[PDB]
Amino acid sequence: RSIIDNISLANPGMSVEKVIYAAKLAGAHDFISELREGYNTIVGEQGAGL
Amino acid sequence: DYGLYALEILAQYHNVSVNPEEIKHRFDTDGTGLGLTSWLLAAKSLELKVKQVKKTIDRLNFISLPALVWREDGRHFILTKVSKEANRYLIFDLEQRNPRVLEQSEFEALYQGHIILIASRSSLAKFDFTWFIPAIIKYRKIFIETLVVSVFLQLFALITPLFFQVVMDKVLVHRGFSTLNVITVALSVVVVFEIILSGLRTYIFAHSTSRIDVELGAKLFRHLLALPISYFESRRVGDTVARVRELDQIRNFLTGQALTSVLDLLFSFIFFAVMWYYSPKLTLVILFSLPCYAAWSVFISPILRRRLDDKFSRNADNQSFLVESVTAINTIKAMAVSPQMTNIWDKQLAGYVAAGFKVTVLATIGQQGIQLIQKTVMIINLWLGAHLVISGDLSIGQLIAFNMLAGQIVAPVIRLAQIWQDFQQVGISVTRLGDVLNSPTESYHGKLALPEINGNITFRNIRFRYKPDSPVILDNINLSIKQGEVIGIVGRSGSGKSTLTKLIQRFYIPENGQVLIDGHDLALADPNWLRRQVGVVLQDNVLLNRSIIDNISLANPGMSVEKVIYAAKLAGAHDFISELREGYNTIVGEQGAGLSGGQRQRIAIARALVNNPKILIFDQATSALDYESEHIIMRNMHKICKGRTVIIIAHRLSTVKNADRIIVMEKGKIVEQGKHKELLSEPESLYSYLY
Amino acid sequence: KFDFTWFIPAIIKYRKIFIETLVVSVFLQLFALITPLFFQVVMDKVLVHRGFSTLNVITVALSVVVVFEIILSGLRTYIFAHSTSRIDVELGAKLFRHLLALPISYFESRRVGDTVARVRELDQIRNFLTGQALTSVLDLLFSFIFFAVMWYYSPKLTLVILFSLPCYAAWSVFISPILRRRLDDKFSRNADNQSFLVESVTAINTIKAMAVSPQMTNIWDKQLAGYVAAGFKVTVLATIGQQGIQLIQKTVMIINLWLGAHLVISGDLSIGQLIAFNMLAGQIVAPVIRLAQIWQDFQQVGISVTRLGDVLNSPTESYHGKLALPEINGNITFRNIRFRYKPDSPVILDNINLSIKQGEVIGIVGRSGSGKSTLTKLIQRFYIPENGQVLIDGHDLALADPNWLRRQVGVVLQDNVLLNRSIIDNISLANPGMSVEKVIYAAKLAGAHDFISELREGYNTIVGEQGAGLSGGQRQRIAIARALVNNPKILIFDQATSALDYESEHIIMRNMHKICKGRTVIIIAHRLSTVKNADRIIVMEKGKIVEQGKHKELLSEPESLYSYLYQLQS
Amino acid sequence: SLELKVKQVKKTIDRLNFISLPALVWREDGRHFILTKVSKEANRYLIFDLEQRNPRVLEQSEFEALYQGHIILIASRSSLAKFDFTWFIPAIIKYRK
Amino acid sequence: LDTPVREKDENEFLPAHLELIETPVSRRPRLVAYFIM
Amino acid sequence: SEFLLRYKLVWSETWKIRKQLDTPVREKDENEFLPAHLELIETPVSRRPRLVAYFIMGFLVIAVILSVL
Ligand SMILES: Nc1ncnc2c1ncn2[C@@H]1O[C@H](COP(=O)(O)OP(=O)(O)OP(=O)(O)O)[C@@H](O)[C@H]1O
Ligand SMILES: Nc1ncnc2c1ncn2[C@@H]1O[C@H](COP(=O)(O)OP(=O)(O)OP(=O)(O)O)[C@@H](O)[C@H]1O
Ligand SMILES: [Mg+2]
Ligand SMILES: [Mg+2]
Repeated sequence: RSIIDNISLANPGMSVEKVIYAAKLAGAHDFISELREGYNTIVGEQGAGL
Repeated sequence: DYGLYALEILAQYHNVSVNPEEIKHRFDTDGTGLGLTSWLLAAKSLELKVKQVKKTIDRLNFISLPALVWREDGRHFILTKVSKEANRYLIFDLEQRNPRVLEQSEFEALYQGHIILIASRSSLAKFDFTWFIPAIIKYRKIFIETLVVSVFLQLFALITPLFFQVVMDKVLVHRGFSTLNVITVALSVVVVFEIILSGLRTYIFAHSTSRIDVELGAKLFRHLLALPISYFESRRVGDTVARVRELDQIRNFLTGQALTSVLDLLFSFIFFAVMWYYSPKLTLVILFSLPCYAAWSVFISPILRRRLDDKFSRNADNQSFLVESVTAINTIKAMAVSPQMTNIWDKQLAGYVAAGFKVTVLATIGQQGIQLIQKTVMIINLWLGAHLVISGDLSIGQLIAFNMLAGQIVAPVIRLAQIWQDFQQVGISVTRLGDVLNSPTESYHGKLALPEINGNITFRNIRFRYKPDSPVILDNINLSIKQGEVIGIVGRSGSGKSTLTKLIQRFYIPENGQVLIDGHDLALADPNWLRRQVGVVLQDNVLLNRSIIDNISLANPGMSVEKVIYAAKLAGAHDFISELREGYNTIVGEQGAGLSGGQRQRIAIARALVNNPKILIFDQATSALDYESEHIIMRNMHKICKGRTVIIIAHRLSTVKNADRIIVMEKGKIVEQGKHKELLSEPESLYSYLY
Repeated sequence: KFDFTWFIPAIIKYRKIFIETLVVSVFLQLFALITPLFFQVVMDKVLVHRGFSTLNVITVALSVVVVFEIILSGLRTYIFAHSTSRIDVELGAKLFRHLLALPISYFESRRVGDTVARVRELDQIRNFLTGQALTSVLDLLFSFIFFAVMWYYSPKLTLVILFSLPCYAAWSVFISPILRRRLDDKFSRNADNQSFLVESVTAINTIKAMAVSPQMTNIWDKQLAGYVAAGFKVTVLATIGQQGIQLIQKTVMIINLWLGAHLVISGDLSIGQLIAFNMLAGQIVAPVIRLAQIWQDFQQVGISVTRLGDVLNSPTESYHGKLALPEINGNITFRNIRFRYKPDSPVILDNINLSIKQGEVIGIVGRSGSGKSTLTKLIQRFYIPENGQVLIDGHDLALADPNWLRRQVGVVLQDNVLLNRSIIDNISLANPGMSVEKVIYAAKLAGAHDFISELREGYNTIVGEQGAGLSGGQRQRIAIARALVNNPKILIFDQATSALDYESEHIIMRNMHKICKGRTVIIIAHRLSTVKNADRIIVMEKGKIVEQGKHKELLSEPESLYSYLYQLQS
Repeated sequence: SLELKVKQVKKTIDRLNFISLPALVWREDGRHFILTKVSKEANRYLIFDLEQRNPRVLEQSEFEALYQGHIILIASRSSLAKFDFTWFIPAIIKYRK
Repeated sequence: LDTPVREKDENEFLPAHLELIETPVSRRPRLVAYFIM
Repeated sequence: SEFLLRYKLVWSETWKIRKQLDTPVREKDENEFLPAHLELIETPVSRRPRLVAYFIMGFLVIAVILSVL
């Protein structure tokens, strides 16, 4: 799935700002912002693609 | 708007990401809210089945929740979690407040009787003949009805010559007056009913096919407006006009005597059974001529298709030539190219007429072939029927009925032969419509929608060329623009600053590197959304044939007129509009004919600024202007750039003197950056040389 | 007047081949009389006693005459189509010549798609003429030779048919006007649709510059719904026409059947004569169904001819041909010029009185919307002044040849549009056989050779649109070179330096001395830098010449509007 | 190869008034010239000599002395398929007689 | 029959209304069996 | 009505202009070398269709004469 959904797997209707705060808190926002698709790239396998 | 917020809540409940403003952009064209049909179009576009149905107060306990109720006269709300044996309903009001439980009496007071039901079903083919297959399936009831009507029409046409055989076999021989009268009146009644039935059949079929054509035209235009700019650049306007009018060709074919004739032809076995019953050795000739008809048709079809393809190529060339000549009639009349222009017109017209004549001669050869196949079978039918009536097992009235049955068999065949030209025209027209439709579009990823834009424009490692073989226009453009930054771009004529303007908005994609707006890459961003968030005054500066107020409010027609007054005052053209007789309601005409250069320049400036854009580009919005009108825009820039990232491209440096940064570009390379005095201080700089 | 009579002489032009078609056509009906007659012989001399060899003779003599009918009808319609396509080509050439001979005020008051639809009505006439339309009516007109044979069979049934025909005619006249009105409405809707489509695809750059796709989509959807609804009303009226023709045919056929059966059982008629009568009735009513199936095309052609007349009857301004006026110099004199774009429109130029001498590099400066382009359009024969007149070389322009002056005058307009051709041809649009070195000299003089040489194709690249495919300054330079490639006597540079940077403007200013070697040049430009070296500056505001004279003497007065613009530039 | 239909046909002295001009005449034994703008009732013909000089009007006797009887007519008709069996289809059409 | 085309026929042919109405029914669906018997 | 009268008047008025509206005769190899249009307009149909139609004419005529006399 996408990163925005993979992180928010517990609740898909939860807002984007919560995921943004979680990613900044986890130190994961920098590379995702540097990614070409941002929160749209797809994890192509169980953990592959990244 | 509330209904849009209700749609957003429903989408969140069904766990699909939406943007309310994007839905407002794509479905509130006339403004003043969404409405019912716009809401249903948006929900269908979100892959979310919805239906507006009337429901009783007690039937609301069996529907699946949530359900938005549409109030005609006022505000809406969304019912969810229906409670039984309590007379209480949990409704979320679209006014921003808590979900409230409403009691029975007030709900029955505040419920019109209709509701919208919502469900989600989550389990690009080329445009060919196969695209019409779902159109057949969607309108299946109408087509089944038409098939039944055609079968009954064939039954009436079959019962017509039984009376003839009776009259020539049992009434002509002995005597008869009462049976003659009965046959006459019954036949008159049955032919009247046959005529009425056929008329109703073709009326219903024409209506259904008209609906199909309207859907096809809407789809074609929707796909056409989403096509890239290089698409229109490689072709010409007349080519696309001819391609679109090929849909008019398809329609002019479709709602005629075309599909009814083939439906009658395919339902000829009812006739065939009766003719076989009359005589076995008189229907084998027809059953052998039908493959002869098929062989003649398949022999004549490809040559006629090739003739009509050539004819349409000539027609498209003539159309493009004519549109190009008419749309630039000012420069054509200004010089004396008209003899040459008429000469090339005569060349094209003679070619087109030759192609049409070469089409029609083959068409009439094909028609005469079908006529020959009919007539030889007719004469051998005469021969064999004469043998069978002078010998036995066949009577004279039976022969007459058989002959007329054969004639009614072959009349659809001759009608097909007559409209074979239109058959092949549709055969090439659907191909051309596919050629338009199969081209790749400016599609965007259907992922989660993007938020509003702050003016953070980053060009990174940009290498762009217009054509694959074209010389490189932008070499290594790397640049950063922040919010509220009044950037100016200057350079020589042809340096490539207009390419930067066309690369900010997604007119093209860079070959190497990328541009990011607010940290989001454009390689997959939605072009429609950014074009909504960015107001651009172009260099070509053409207008559209409507009123001035509508021309300014083309982006947002649902707003007030005082905003238009404000925008025209900032553009310095409110007074020049006011001293016109019609004011803002005057017709500007085609290509801005009714206004001069500077007037339509100010009109375009006001049109691109009347909205609320985050990025505001002026690509030589000043070059067509003059002094004492330039200075008005210069004075109004403090109000224009209030919070908007403004990028100004102009060869007149006085418009760039107050810019926060000035970027000199030459051969698509950025050589100098900084303020006006930071560049003019050095005399060896290109800015000083241009000064 | 191009109402409908333009075909009357031209048809006369091919009268010989047409009389040839008539000599064929009537005999075709004679062949169409041969086949049914044989039938009654088979039903009167073969079915009564016996027969095998006479039936052989009948079949052999019938196959050949049937084949001869088929080939003769094919050759007849081939000849008719070939000799009518020539009339079509004549009409097309006349239409395009008159279209290009029309004035500018004709074009500006209406759209492009309107004229496109008017010209495509000629294509509609083309599809009509080389079709199954005139052959069917020619067969119907010459089918009267059957009637005498009808009078040979029975008078009562012949009277039935001879009363059936006026029913056809009267009911067709009854149904014609409503179908014509609905097809006229459909044509108007189609013309509006073409206008919208052309103005939307031509301006696709501005349409997609903003995000306004959905409003155009909604407008197109409404227009398409209207057009297809009007077409569907036309279709249902054509359905009513065809069904009524069927009703008349079938009712008259029932009457014929009943009366013929009564006559045969009453004597004086035979079964072979009756079936021959039925065959003749079918073959004589077949043209009626044949024309009824294309009655909608007939009404569409009526509308198309009316609209071609609407185009062609507009007053043209091609030429006057008065005494063959000889070559002109830069002698331009305005006298009491009063002009309005529309009769109800406010006056633009009030009391313009100017005289330009030969070789005088004159520049005009004014406010936006003052009317500086009106002088540009009035030098040429684009418009006719409401009051007063202009004169070139002492000759009034109310009677001069527009094409002659506009080939003697070179102009760059405020908006520059090219054609979808090569640069070498776009610059040399006035004369395609003129040598390359002239274009090279013009491009060097206009400062346009450097980028063209730097272009990948050189003089071979194609302007992909009206002005797209290149830059704005490059397009302006190409337009300047196109204006300067000939040897014009009067040059008009209306905003010749608009989309050009300061370096290219300086290049043009340095080459301006080579530009004006004996040519009178009128420079319309807001930039005061490009008119500083002008021979005479003329300042106009609100359509009034308010300051005139040299640059320095006018700038010497601090209260002048020119001086005011001068410190506004700084 | 220039997309310019030409044909070498023999033409009588009087039939030259109905051909479309220009027309190059091919002299077997010597130099060529191009006739253009045929003049009626004047016995004069405007021919451009391929020797580099002015277009000259030649009188009837010398032209009939300097004309073999043949001419080349010129007209322009300005309105890559894969090599398959279909390439033989025009070959069938060209040799139709 | 002589009346022009107006809003009551304009609305039903607008393509959005076509898009909403799935499996559409014609204006005269029952007239077929009515006119047969 | 009056339109028939005006059509007859125009028809006669252009009927006196025959041999002045007609164009001079040219053979095939001469008239195919005309500008594309003029060639399209002054090419006669051919010598083949006229002779074929007249052959069918003669066949019918001699057949009728033989059948009657
Ligand atoms: N539509 C196009 N198709 C192909 N090439 C193009 C197109 N537009 C521009 N080019 C090429 O890119 C170059 C850059 O042109 P551009 O319009 O960006 O110039 P500019 O600096 O904005 O011009 P000016 O300031 O004079 O209007 C052109 O010189 C041309 O070679
Ligand atoms: N096609 C037209 N139809 C009607 N009125 C027009 C038309 N073109 C211009 N006008 C009116 O006439 C005025 C002057 O027209 P013109 O084109 O001569 O202006 P201009 O002085 O050249 O303009 P600018 O300096 O802005 O380039 C305009 O301000 C407008 O009010
Ligand atoms: Mg530019
Ligand atoms: Mg102007």
